[PDB]
Amino acid sequence: SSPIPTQFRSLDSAGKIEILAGRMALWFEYAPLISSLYTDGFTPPTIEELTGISSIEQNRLIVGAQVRDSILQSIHEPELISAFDTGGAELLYEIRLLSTTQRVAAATFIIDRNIDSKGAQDLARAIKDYPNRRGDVGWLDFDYNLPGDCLSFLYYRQSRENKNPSDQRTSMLLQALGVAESEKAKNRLNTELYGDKE
Repeated sequence: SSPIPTQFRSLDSAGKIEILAGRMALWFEYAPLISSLYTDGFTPPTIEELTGISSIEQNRLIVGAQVRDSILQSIHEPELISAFDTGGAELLYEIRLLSTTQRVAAATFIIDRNIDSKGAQDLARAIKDYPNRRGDVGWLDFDYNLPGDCLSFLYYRQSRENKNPSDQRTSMLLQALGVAESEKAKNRLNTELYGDKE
């Protein structure tokens, strides 16, 4: 599944389990030990019983580590990876459905703008959804390649579902503006939010 780190590759199950029970490494370093333990014939409930890693956290760690590994292999800035060393699992898990290229871009955006897990979920969902919205008003003003533009376009779509004028509409438009990256996307947002009634 993932690659087991050198320092751990000659452990029997018991050694892997004791390490996990002590969280005795970086999160993505003990994650492959979980995968490895699965194939030893150990199932998640009994791994939670022995280490305290809930079966949900297990999946999050394994999948996060694979996402991390995607970015690592792909050409990237080295500092990007360094940023996930602590609590990076919950953010990387959320972008797992994206392609490799999208993962590198989304992760970069998550780091630059300090996005939490919820926001990362929204971002990943927005990126994944964008191509399906071709017919929608304003779609051409947002760059699919740009994570913040994808998320911006989702907030903009949601704003067009609210009444105009309303505080809800205004709030969604201001959110769309907070994450927009391209000038074309900011142009449309400015045009529609600040339209010369104001």
